[PDB]
Amino acid sequence: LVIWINGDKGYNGLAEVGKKFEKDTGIKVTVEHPDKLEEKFPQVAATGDGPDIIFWAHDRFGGYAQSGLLAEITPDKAFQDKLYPFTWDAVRYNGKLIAYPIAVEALSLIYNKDLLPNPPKTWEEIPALDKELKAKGKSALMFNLQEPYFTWPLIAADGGYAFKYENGKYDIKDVGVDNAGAKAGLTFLVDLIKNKHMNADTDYSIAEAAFNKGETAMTINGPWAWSNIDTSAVNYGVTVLPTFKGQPSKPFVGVLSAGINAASPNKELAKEFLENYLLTDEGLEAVNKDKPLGAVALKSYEEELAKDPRIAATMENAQKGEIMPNIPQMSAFWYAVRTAVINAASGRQTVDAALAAAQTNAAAIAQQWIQSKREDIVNQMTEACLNQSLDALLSRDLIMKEDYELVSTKPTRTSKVRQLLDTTDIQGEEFAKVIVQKLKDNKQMGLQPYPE
Amino acid sequence: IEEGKLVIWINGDKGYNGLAEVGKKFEKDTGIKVTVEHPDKLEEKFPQVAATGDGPDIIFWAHDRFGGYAQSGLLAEITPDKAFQDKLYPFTWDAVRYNGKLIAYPIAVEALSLIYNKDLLPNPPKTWEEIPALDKELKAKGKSALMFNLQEPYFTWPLIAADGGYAFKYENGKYDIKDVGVDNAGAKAGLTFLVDLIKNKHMNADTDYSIAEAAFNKGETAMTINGPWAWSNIDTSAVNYGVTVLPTFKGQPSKPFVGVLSAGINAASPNKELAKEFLENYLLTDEGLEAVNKDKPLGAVALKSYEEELAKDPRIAATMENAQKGEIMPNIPQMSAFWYAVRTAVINAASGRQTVDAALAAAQTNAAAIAQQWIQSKREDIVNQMTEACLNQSLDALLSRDLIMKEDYELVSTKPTRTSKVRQLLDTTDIQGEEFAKVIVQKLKDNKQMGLQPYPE
Amino acid sequence: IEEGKLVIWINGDKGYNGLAEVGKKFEKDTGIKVTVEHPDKLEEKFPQVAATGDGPDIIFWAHDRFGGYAQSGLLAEITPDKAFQDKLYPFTWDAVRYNGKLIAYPIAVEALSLIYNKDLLPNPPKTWEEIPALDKELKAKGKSALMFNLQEPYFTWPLIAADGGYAFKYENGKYDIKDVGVDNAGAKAGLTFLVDLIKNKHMNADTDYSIAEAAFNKGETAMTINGPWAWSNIDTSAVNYGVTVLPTFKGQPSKPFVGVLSAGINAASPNKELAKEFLENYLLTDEGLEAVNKDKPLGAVALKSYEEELAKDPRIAATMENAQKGEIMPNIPQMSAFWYAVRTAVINAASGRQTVDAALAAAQTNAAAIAQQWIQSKREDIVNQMTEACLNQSLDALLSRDLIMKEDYELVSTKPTRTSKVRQLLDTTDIQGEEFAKVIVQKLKDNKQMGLQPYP
Amino acid sequence: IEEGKLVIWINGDKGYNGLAEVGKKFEKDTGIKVTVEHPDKLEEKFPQVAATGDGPDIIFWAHDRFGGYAQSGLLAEITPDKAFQDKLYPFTWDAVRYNGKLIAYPIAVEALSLIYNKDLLPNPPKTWEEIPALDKELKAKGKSALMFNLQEPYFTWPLIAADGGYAFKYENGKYDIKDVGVDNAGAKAGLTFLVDLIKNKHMNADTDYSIAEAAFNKGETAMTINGPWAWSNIDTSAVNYGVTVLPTFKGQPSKPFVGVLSAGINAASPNKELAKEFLENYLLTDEGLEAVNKDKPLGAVALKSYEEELAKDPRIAATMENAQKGEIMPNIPQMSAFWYAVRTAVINAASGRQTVDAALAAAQTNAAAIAQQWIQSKREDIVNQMTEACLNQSLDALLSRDLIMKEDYELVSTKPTRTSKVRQLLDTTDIQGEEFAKVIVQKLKDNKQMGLQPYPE
Repeated sequence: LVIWINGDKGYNGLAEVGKKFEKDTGIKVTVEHPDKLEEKFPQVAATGDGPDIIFWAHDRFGGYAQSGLLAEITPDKAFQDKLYPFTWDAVRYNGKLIAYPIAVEALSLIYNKDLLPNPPKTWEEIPALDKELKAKGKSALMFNLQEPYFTWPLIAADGGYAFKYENGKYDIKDVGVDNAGAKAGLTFLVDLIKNKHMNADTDYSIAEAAFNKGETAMTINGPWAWSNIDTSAVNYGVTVLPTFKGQPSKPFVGVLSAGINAASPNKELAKEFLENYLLTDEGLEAVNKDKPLGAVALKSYEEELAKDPRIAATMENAQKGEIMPNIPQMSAFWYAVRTAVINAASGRQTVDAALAAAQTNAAAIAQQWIQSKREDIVNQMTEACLNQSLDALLSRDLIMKEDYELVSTKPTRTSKVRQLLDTTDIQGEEFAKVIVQKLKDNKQMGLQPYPE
Repeated sequence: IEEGKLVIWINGDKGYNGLAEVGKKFEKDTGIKVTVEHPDKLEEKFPQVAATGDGPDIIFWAHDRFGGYAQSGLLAEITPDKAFQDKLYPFTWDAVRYNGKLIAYPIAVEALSLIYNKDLLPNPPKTWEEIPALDKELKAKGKSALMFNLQEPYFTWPLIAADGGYAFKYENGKYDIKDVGVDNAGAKAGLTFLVDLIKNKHMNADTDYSIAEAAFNKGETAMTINGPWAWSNIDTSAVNYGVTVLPTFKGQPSKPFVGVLSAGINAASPNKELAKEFLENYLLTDEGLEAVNKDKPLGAVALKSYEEELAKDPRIAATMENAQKGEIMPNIPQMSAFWYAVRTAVINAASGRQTVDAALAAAQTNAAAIAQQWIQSKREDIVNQMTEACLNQSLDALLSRDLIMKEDYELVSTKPTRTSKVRQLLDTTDIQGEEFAKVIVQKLKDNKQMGLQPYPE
Repeated sequence: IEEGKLVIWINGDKGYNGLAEVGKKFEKDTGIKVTVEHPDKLEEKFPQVAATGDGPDIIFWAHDRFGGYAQSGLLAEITPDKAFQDKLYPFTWDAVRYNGKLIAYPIAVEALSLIYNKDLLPNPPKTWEEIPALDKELKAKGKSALMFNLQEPYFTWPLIAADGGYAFKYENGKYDIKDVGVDNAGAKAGLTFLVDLIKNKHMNADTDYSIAEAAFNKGETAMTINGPWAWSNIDTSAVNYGVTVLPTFKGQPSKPFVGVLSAGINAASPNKELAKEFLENYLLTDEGLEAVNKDKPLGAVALKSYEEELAKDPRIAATMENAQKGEIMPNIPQMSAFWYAVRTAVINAASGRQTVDAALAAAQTNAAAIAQQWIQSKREDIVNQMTEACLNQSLDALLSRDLIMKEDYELVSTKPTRTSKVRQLLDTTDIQGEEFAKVIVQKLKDNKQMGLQPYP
Repeated sequence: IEEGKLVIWINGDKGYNGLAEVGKKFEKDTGIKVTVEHPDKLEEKFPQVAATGDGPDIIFWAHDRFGGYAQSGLLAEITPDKAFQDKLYPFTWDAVRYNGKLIAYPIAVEALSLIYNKDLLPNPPKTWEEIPALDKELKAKGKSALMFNLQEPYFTWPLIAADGGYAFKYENGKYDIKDVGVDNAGAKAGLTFLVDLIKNKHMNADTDYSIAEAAFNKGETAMTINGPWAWSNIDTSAVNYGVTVLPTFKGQPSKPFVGVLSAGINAASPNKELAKEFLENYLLTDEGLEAVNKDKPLGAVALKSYEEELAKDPRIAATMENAQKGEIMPNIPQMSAFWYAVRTAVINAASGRQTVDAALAAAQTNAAAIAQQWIQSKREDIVNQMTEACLNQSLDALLSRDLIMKEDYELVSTKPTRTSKVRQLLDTTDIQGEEFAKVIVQKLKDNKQMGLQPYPE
């Protein structure tokens, strides 16, 4: 068995669960923690190779499931009762369970009790608080601005959202990163950076190091981070995220899930490891001891963790927040918002411009419209429309030099358009808008209803 | 405590060496030796030591603490004859009357005044709102406008009460213990302005009494807020000064709490009749009061004959003008809780750990003291009726919220029995505040201790 | 680090807001903006950050840490002209001279003094031995005799050195790095007396700087031990106080270590010439020093012209009298090891985890730092010449004595090669202390690695 | 002062009402009215008022202060005929002889004695070393062993001198003013033992004369140390008491200083011949002395005829036995400096501000008084020769060491000229002690005032 799990989680703890599995049933386990395992998995598993079993938040899994990468798990309904019922809903894609829920996790405000005994319950008082701490040679807040997971709580607060819930399923066309609530949140984050309260290029390692050394009074982070703080022994508390414009911060709530690779031979060996070794009270605490899982999906072990007020704070944040969608659109949404946060923070773009760009990118209206009528476009695109698209795309630097030549050196106009539509999926949504414009310019009225 | 001798406890800021000379007159005349001591936190030391038995024969403090001592049975119920009651002012007797019983002898009325340096500032400000502006000008000449004790809430209260804050509402005859007004907009407005002065570098958050007096008496600041007692040290330094009315806030005047320095006799003393001779025939006389007043001013005295002289001095005229605009302290037992509730809110907001809205909201619940008094009302019932599970549930939950110290937790649990553990828990509820008490009353309601009578809400 | 601007690092207890005003004069005049920061553990943060590259342009600390920075190549070798060298005192230049090279600008000489409350105690004690008696009397009146910072060894050292303790012996010209005197009877006697005061409830084991100053400035204790910098806050509270000579122990006087607050320039800064203008022409002048001194006293300054004024003040006269009776700190790189070796011994003995004889015996070996430096002297030879058996024998024996953490052991053994494992072992020897190193040097001697040169 | 009438000054503890009756006999006979006053600090009031002119006609005090008044020209040089000199004892004349000149009339020899309660303690201790033990036993029965005036050094000196302390060494004929023995091991040993009694709760540091007499006369303590004058009040209370020899220390006996109560005439009085009639023919007679002695005992009188009767009383026999073992006070002007130097050292060591070694080392330099007398020897030269720089340097340095009060500094500097400023500085050097003088003599030597003659060392 080869297990892939994120580096910030308790991998050495999960390695000890593997050595128990090795000692008992004989099968050796290897727990690896490669970088960008969320992006490495869909590459390697699509061909065939990779890990037997993958550990990540439930949002990426429905995208893997639509791609046929994950094995459709079948735990018996006596086992389904041992885990919480809403954690199963997190890993249910089109009436099919695709991974085992391990633990619910959400972001919390983590504050230094010695530097700040009464922490702020509003974002609006943090600028003021920082000015006071600057006098004593410290800062108020410091957290990871690179990843959009951490900054999203602020963005969603006043009224931003990834995809609207249409009371039963998510509307893939109604994206809310553009709306005034979303602008207001990000504007405030940019303003903190502009007024020297925060620093635009602060990553996870900068943030944790600062708070754990006692150089800043507050950080925003999940359960996993608590392990390192205990070591440094900065007298700390975990509490509810500060409010913005009266309304509470809404962090996206992840369910750390374990899905089995569809291209693995060891499908039955993984189910023994998950159901009978990991998802047990002994197994989960071996992981939790190394680096906290959060509030676990296993009912029996959550009973103990609920007593700890840190988990009580984590669940209070998760209640006020909302659960991530598992749908395949989320991967596009995430790296669309990633850019908008980083550009606005560094000051290359404005907030209005950055989120307007991420609005179209997260939606993917053209890129999905092309995908919906894929074969029709291959058959119905004229050789003029192809060249018009190829010219206009090259004039806006949207095609690389290798990608342009790889398209045009195909034998036929049928195969060229195919190779063009292969690169539309790879090269983003602004790429697709050009082609859909040229298809509408040349009046390819055989393609069905157009976007707008 | 010792029979034969008198042991007097009085605050250090007052004229204790002057009162010591009244003792040497008593020693020379009637033979009984007198010892005047001035221990720190004598307001908090007295209810500890006198409850067991020992302590002073006679206690000198403002009248607000006395009704709390009286409800605790610590003070002797004094019986001066009605020929003597006419020698002191009638409203000063009302200050020391607890449930139709006189509990101490009124010595002097005292209230805070604006004390300004005439050389640095000949026309002092009549509004708080112009002090920020005035400070900026004095910063140019290497000085500051105002500087006073921010630690004690007595001094900062004038500003808080001005716009409409209050300790406990008067129900035209007695105080409503449930209607507390430290939370209201008037109270917020006052404290906000005090915080703003500190935030804009006009004042300094951690300024105590010794910092303030030293600064004004050396001529480093143009104004201070203080009572009569402070005038003695200012005369020595000879900073040409005047005492006047406190500045207005939002048009309305500052309302300082008015204290009546009272002398109560300890109920556990053998020398009850020896103290009454010392008070009525030696201290409360024109010779006796001026011996104290010479050392460090008493204020406007309760004795009619000696007030006649002190009324001529314009400093006392200023003190009484402030006291008129202000209002008299309640003597009720709730005040001790109110005071250290407001003490925290002022200090936290000043230092900038909490906001004003948060700090006063915390002090609102603490001053009201609903749980802490509910525990006190059914004290012995809770000792008998609390389960050993409820005890441990409370002890666990209190330790998880850092409400118990490490010494206090171990001192409770190392008691021999549950009856004694719960007793020791309820002993620390009175000491450790009101958020402490809310945990226990929650656990008593969780375990359904129906023996206990109606619950708070 | 940023070219254009100056970033100054100085300790929080000193007058940093005063030095900030010297920066605003520099900004107003020559245009270059100055930022005065005061981070915690700046003595330990500087060698980390400056070794890589970044950090402050200019560093303010006592001269003892500087020779360790200088041996590490962190400090820029300053070249003030000999017309400027005459403006400061000649012995203050000797304080900042490392191997015939001037490494920082001397700002001010500083030493500890007995600071007493005249109202509570008009005639202060001239012997340590009468303080237990004096405390019993003040306990009756609801106060204490003495109260000072027991955490830092700077403050408790005066007592330790008195009867005959010493950091490193002077061999009439240079310090003998192998002759350490924290173990000697004189040193034991001093620390024993400090422990006895704590054991008899006269002092409290976990009293830090903020506890001490607050107590004396509020008028809760009659005496404290502190430097010039503390006088500023006492004036504010206006506790009628005097500064005087430290009390004697066993007849001999207390010997405080004497610091020279020095300003060294970072070798990895682009603004080397901009700092020299700030130091020589703006800070080390009569206007500049008094702007700092007004905020929080520097002490007895190195600048001859401004010392002329400060010498008149009897507090400085008391400070210099203590400094005469004491002795000047070494600047050598061994001092950093000495200090945190004595820090532990003082705190353990005070809290009562160890005895004085045990605590100082531990600090004796640690301060000497014989194995850890011997490993460093033959570092690459040990990487090449250590057997894989000797590695595992060391790793086993170190783990059995709880000297390696669980993370550090696994990080060593998961290296690819035996060459890289030993490297990672010797990387952790520098971090993890001297008792760690004694195990490895024992195993290298057990396996007879007679290619390594003379042993200890 | 007034011509016609006599105004007598005598200490309050002595029999002043008895001496007033001798005045009414003088009034009835010769017509001149007499007024006997008893003002506080009359030892220190006399040299002030008599130096200008006014004061009493005749002064009653122990002979030690008189040679200081005589050197100051305050006392009239008396000339009793040698037929009258035989009526008083010859060694009492030596007590009042300053540089071969008789300066006052000797009235009575007085010395301290151990005065014990026979009912509480029938066999009194003959050693100081057993008093700690004796006190522990009496503490069980609710009483104390010893209690006496610790404020004045007269009473504690017996213990100090015992082992080998002394004021000024006798150089077989005159006293060596430079050889002072308050510092020596014998002196340290004595004071150490006195401090130890106070430290071990046997005695109380702040016990004055009124505390001591009241305690012994009420029967609250078993022993006191006091002179003859105190016996009058003890008889009234009728505590069955005995007077005996002072307890030994380290084997050697306690050496009390022996005073000769003397009556000197003011040099600035017009009634010099009227006082000599009052002294020789009315006071120093058998009728006159017993009128005083009846009110409050004089002691062992200087008048031979009346001592014959008083010698029969065993209390006087005990008093003389103490006086034999002790030694007679010097009359020299240095004694006034010695006394208030030792006064401080006793009080500081007793209260525990200083150690005994530190306190007596301070009093050693102060009693010797090298600078203060050097200033006095070249007083007018220093007024003329001190620069205005040296004045200000002294005034600055003296103020930095808290040696000048705030009133004294301003009173010097507000003089019109430098000649008058230095005069006012040297006026306060005599009042304010010897460490004050060392500063000025340092500054005079710093500025190189070579006009002034040889310097001290």
